[PDB]
Amino acid sequence: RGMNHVYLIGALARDPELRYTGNGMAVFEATVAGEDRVIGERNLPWYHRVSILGKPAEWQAERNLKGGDAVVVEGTLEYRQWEAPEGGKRSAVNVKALRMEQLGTQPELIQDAGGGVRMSGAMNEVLVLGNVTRDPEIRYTPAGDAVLSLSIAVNENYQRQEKVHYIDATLWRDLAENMKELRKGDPVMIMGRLVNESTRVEATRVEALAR
Amino acid sequence: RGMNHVYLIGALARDPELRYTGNGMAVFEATVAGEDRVIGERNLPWYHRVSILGKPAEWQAERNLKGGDAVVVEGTLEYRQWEAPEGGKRSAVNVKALRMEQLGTQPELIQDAGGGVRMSGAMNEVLVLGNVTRDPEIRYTPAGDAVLSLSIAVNENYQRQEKVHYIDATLWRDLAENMKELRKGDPVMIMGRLVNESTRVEATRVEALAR
DNA sequence: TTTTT
DNA sequence: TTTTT
Ligand SMILES: Cc1cn([C@H]2C[C@H](O)[C@@H](COP(=O)(O)O)O2)c(=O)[nH]c1=O
Ligand SMILES: Cc1cn([C@H]2C[C@H](O)[C@@H](COP(=O)(O)O)O2)c(=O)[nH]c1=O
Repeated sequence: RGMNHVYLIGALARDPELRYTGNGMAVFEATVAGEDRVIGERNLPWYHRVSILGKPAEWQAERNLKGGDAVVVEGTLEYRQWEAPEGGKRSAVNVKALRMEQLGTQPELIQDAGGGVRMSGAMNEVLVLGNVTRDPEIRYTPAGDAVLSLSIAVNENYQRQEKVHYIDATLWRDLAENMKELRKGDPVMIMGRLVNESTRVEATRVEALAR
Repeated sequence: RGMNHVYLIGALARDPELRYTGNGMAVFEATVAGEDRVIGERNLPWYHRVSILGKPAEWQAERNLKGGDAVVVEGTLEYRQWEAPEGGKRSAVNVKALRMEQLGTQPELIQDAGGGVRMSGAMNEVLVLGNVTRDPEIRYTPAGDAVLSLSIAVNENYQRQEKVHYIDATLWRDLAENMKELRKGDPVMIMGRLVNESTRVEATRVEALAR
């Protein structure tokens, strides 16, 4: 049974948009971007579509946030599967925000090539717990680094419905090596950072749980 | 309006206990202990009373965890105020667990003086958001370090009731200095570690929010 | 963030 | 962890 948290502090890369589904459900959408100072010292940039659903979507749009505003987001990873109009299954993990608040300081905006900004000195953290969906296999990158792709299923329950989010994690170097023995079905906890390249969790820590 | 998260990976310092209130409410209690490798490289030990309330208390006791088992806890900081039997107001912040799971590996248990164990290579993280309760003032420690005590109120809503948790944070050195300007009422977010000495949040990061 | 001892 | 596009 699942756990699923993402915390992000970042800037709106540009203006958010409010839209409505067929059902009339309100969706608020923003691209939150920043750059983390990853202490060995890397600058890891990231850009995440964040969405707020329902009545909070309309509460959020009332706040009138603009490109460049810095915000903190508390949210979860949302897995979605759909059929493309061109035919064929598609799937993606994005960020659903349970909350978004504005920072009270002007952050430093790093300008990018394609017209957007990202926050300097940002924050990005994920904690998720679910079950490994299949036996992983150790690979090597062109530079020789051990890498392990881990697929897990995070069970969500919310008239009581069940959802599964299929979340992918990358474990590097010694982490990759310590976790080689993981099997289909094994429950696991992973913290890390949420990265673009598709949305993946880059693991900084993984723990195998009992059962 | 509040946010309140604590994540701990640690060992049961000794055997947990199941007890019952006057009302009959089940309380499960454990002392979770470990040691964090704080990357400048300190070993910061900590011992926290963790409690689970209600029917999950009895689910937890069914699991029959013993001194030395390693667990992950997801929880919140719970502020409690009471009158001592000897007369006079008392108050304390402890950890209420929403969840506790057992690790699937044997961790390394560091033995302590008074008969307990603590987990080597543990994890301790807190994120809280609330409003500053009073103007803070910069102090210095005997060694000359800037230190700032920050008091905040985390509003919780749950027939709809309001609770306030009064949580204290310590900000050191440059953090202490960057946050000198905070005023009574200012909303603030703080991540850090949960430390003994009374339970305090040692801030690694603080952000002032708008309003 | 359901709740106390 | 309420929910989709
Ligand atoms: C504005 C924006 C840019 N980008 C990418 C496209 C550009 O190739 C890149 C900008 O280059 P940079 O990362 O070297 O500053 O950022 C996004 O992925 N999402 C966005 O919303
Ligand atoms: C077993 C246990 C010990 N302790 C403290 C009391 C001892 O003075 C100390 C042990 O010394 P140490 O920290 O140098 O190993 O740990 C707790 O605070 N809570 C506990 O549950």
